[PDB]
Amino acid sequence: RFLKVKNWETDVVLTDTLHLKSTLETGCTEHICMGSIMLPVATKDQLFPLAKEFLDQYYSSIKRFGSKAHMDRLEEVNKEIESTSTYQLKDTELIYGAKHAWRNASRCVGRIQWSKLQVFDARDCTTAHGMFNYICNHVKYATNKGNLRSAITIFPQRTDGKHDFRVWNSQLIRYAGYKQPDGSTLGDPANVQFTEICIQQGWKAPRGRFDVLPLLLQANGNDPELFQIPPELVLEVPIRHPKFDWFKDLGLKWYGLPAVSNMLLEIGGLEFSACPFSGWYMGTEIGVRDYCDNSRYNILEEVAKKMDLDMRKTSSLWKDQALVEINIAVLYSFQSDKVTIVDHHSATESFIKHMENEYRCRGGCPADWVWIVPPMSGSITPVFHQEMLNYRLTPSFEYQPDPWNTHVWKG
Amino acid sequence: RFLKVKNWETDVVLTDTLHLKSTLETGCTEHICMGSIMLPTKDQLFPLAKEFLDQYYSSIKRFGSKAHMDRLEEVNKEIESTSTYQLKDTELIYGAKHAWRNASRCVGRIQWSKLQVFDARDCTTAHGMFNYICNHVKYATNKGNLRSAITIFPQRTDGKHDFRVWNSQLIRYAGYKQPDGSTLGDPANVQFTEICIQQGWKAPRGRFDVLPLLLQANGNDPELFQIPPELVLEVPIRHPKFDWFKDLGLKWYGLPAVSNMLLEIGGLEFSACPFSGWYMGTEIGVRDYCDNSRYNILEEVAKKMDLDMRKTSSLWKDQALVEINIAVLYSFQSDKVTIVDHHSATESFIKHMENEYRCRGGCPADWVWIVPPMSGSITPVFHQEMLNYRLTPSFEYQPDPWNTHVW
Ligand code: HEM
Ligand code: HEM
Ligand SMILES: Cc1cc(N)nc(C[C@@H]2CNC[C@@H]2NCCNCCc2cccc(F)c2)c1
Ligand SMILES: Cc1cc(N)nc(C[C@@H]2CNC[C@@H]2NCCNCCc2cccc(F)c2)c1
Ligand SMILES: C[C@H](O)[C@H](O)[C@H]1CNc2nc(N)[nH]c(=O)c2N1
Ligand SMILES: C[C@H](O)[C@H](O)[C@H]1CNc2nc(N)[nH]c(=O)c2N1
Ligand SMILES: [Zn+2]
Repeated sequence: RFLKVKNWETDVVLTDTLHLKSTLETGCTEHICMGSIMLPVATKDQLFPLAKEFLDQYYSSIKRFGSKAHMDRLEEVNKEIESTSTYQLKDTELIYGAKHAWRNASRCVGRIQWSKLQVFDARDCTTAHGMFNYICNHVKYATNKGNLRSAITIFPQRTDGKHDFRVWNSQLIRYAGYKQPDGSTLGDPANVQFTEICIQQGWKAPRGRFDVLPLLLQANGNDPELFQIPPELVLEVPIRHPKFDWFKDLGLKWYGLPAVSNMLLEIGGLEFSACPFSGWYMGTEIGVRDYCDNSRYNILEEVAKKMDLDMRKTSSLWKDQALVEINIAVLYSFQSDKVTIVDHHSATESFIKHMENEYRCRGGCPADWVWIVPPMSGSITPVFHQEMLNYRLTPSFEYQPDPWNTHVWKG
Repeated sequence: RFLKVKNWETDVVLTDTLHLKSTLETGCTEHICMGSIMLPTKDQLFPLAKEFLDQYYSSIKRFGSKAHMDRLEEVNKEIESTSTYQLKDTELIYGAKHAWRNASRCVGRIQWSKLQVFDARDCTTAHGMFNYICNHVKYATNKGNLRSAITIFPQRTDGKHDFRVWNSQLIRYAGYKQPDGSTLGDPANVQFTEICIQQGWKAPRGRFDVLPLLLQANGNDPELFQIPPELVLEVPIRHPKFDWFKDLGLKWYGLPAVSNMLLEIGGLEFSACPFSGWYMGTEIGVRDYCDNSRYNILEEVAKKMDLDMRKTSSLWKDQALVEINIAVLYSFQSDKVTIVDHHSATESFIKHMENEYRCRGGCPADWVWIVPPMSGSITPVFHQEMLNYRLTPSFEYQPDPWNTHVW
């Protein structure tokens, strides 16, 4: 079976065969498409086949499929599963696995970079304090004084599911949110609930608009513990506009390191429930989503007021006007401070090249159009006109529910 | 069975039950999602007819009544004896309004029940098709106070007697390949424009040349017709602040009128069914003007605005884009020609979805198409989960006839 995808701007047609290697379900059926739905303990029985598929992939990629090394490794994993109901990855398999989970991440526009990924093996970690230290080192390494470097830190795998390592923060660096009694919110409304948990756990809240949250870390299924990231490690950028001098007076800033900490990395059947990873920002993540979502900092009106736009009718496109200026400001501010950032035009152009390379070398590239197309100026980016096929490959990153919903409190 | 859709901005959760009444295949499977692919007998006909008549009689609260059963027998008999059947006028109007209501890619469906239907099933020639189409254009345009309309020509028979409009829309601009290699006018219509000349259209060879109609009646070779210019309402494009904008020499037509789709009602196939409503501003300002394979005017507008065109990160493309779209909306509004902006259209669609969930049990919607091609996440549709599924009656895309036909 072959499937074709077309670019409607260029007429370049591509052929997908990689999707034949897919096993997991998308959420779609022959009768319903779920492409815009955000969210559409294992047995030996299921485990050895998952390990095998993975190691066959790995040995093919080093071009030792069917080698003595390959066969000895399968036998050795089989024996470890038999004896212990699980197994441990070699360092090389871990590195390969984490890189491929990124390569396979269909919602990620940044995947041209997939093979340059610094992997930090934290599988010897045992306590929350140890987690905190590994996470500090990740942040310092990744930040690299503004010359951002991609990285991931991988804590011990799931065992019985009663002993999970988790980072309770959804990203390593995020700002507190405080719901006021009048119903307004100070800071980031997305973090209100997490901020409340932090506070209950003992965090002393500065109660400002941009307070960096503490880390909340759970080792070995234990109750999570609070740590403050040293401020000298948190790189931040004050937001100003190249032409509008009143922009700085809005008091906006943002952190330089986007570092997703709430996902589950699955490799050869093993589940890494704490695997924080980081890259660098595409500008629209901050300037469109974080600043301009109604449910977030919501600065559109205030910026439009200062621009003296006609705010009486939507058809003045005052929201669209303010939006571009804010995104100009974010790119200008990061660039002037020499902090790595990518605009949506450049990032999408690179993804198209990545995607075409992947069809040629790999036989495909799973991609989720709904997520890949930027949240402003969609159709003036090349990805808008690119047909894409979405399917699920492993190794993979997966969403997990927030731990406060699942955690058994020990006290 | 029951499926939920969440709005991530408002937290509102809706339950879909309408999808269980779905019949056609989406293109997706459990292993692969094809949500972004643009194109993913007597025995066959009676269940189709029955499925349709059951829903029709249910809608007028006469399900299982004598009139219902009688009609189902009359349609059975007609199929058994003729190999097809004929819709009552009431059924035709119901079917058309519902094909629009079921159109998952259409953001403007809040309007679905206000559709003027022109029954052209008595038409026999291309000259007659031209008359029907002229009347549709004049009725729909209404001197700028646009009204939604569809004109329905005779249904498919044995297949070699199809009625077809060859144009993809009733009103579009010519495209010509030029001596230097570049393109004059609309590059999307270069192929169609050459066929017009091939069949003998004397092309004025300008930028905004309204194309002639090419009409295929009863399976015959198509014929050329120029729409009376006085029936084609056009809008000169100016900017409310930029004096220089008028000087780019831009105009667009007021009436968007899709003419290449197939209407399917109760298993009957209406291959020529041009319909029209009114524009959302981004269709013109983002897609027609700014697509690279289209009029591609971003480069020139950014120049007039003396923006920094050195780096993509200056967002010069984005700044120009907004101003262009301000201009489209301004020109239409100043000339009293119906238009809707993307903010207003998407707000209305959310309101429609919620009406449809509560009144019908769902609303099929294709997020990829409903989200505007600019400013996506500042419109409410961006944050709205949608379920896409295929209900009949429906509109379906059909391939260009100049591949199918033999002269
Ligand atoms: C190197 C710079 C990178 C850029 C510019 C980039 C860009 C993006 C963007 C724009 C998204 C959509 C995210 C959103 O809108 O919330 C995304 C999603 C995602 N990225 Fe990348 N990314 C980068 C690096 C990485 C790395 C290093 C990994 C892991 C090794 C990764 C894995 C993922 C995953 C798993 C998602 C889906 C997130 C979710 O479901 O919430 N990305 N990326
Ligand atoms: C009254 C105002 C209307 C508005 C604002 C509107 C808006 C839109 C928009 C923005 C699209 C996306 C298609 C594109 O971007 O090319 C669309 C598609 C569509 N519309 Fe509506 N529409 C209106 C009336 C109608 C009517 C009267 C019908 C049929 C009776 C209709 C049926 C469809 C269909 C079948 C599509 C998908 C087209 C395709 O596959 O190329 N629309 N509409
Ligand atoms: C419900 C749900 C499901 C899901 N899969 N996900 C979410 C997080 C949402 C996705 N969209 C906004 C928020 N995500 C927040 C930040 N995502 C940054 C991705 C990124 C960028 C650059 C470098 C990197 F390493 C990583 C929620
Ligand atoms: C390949 C293919 C498939 C398909 N289904 N379709 C197409 C036409 C493309 C889609 N999108 C841009 C262009 N269609 C151009 C304009 N479509 C107008 C929709 C509309 C608006 C207001 C009132 C109406 F009555 C109708 C191509
Ligand atoms: C409902 C819809 O799927 C949801 O709003 C999605 C749309 N596209 C997205 N795309 C990205 N990159 N990030 C997101 O959070 C979303 N949200
Ligand atoms: C490849 C992709 O499906 C294609 O470019 C789509 C994207 N969304 C669209 N949305 C609308 N309304 N109209 C279109 O023509 C398209 N084109
Ligand atoms: Zn799908």
